Amino acid sequence: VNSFSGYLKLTDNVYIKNADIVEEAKKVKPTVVVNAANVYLKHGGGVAGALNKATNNAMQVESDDYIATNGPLKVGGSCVLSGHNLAKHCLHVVGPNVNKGEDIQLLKSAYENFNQHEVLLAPLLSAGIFGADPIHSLRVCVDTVRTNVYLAVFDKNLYDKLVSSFL
Ligand SMILES: O=C1CC[C@@H](c2cccs2)N1Nc1ncnc2[nH]cc(I)c12
Repeated sequence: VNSFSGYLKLTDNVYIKNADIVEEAKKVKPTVVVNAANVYLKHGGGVAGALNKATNNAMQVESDDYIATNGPLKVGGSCVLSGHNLAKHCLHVVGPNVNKGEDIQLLKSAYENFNQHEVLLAPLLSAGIFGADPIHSLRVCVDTVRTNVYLAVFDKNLYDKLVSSFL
């Protein structure tokens, strides 16, 4: 039993909810919140901009030190950093950004990072300003993640379409 509330169960291990991931993280304080990161960990907009804002820019400060030491992530890759006031840990995962021409096949590799964590609160990777089809992203998530994932979908209209169209 865990503290997530109000989720629709899609499969044995995948759950979904219309919610703001920032507000969901602040309420649940999960072990892992997933960020929709880019390879430079520049958290300017979308989910990343919102999560970083909620940490009062501490996420960005930590991230800049990480990049200075380690260099950029790979598309499809991830790193574990602090969750600050939102979670114990933040798993920064880089899905392909279609608006940059990145290969959508890398979306499966991105979701594979979730399997290193027993339970996660997460957005749909590569959705929103990353330009991929959120219905497809949900399909890849369900077919790739085997650990327990709680998906937060900010847009109510999108959430209803994802549920209604889910096979
Ligand atoms: O609703 C969706 C569907 C795809 C995804 C993205 C689209 C472009 C970049 S990410 N998204 N965003 C969010 N999901 C949950 N909480 C959130 N808080 C702030 C935001 I913005 C946000």
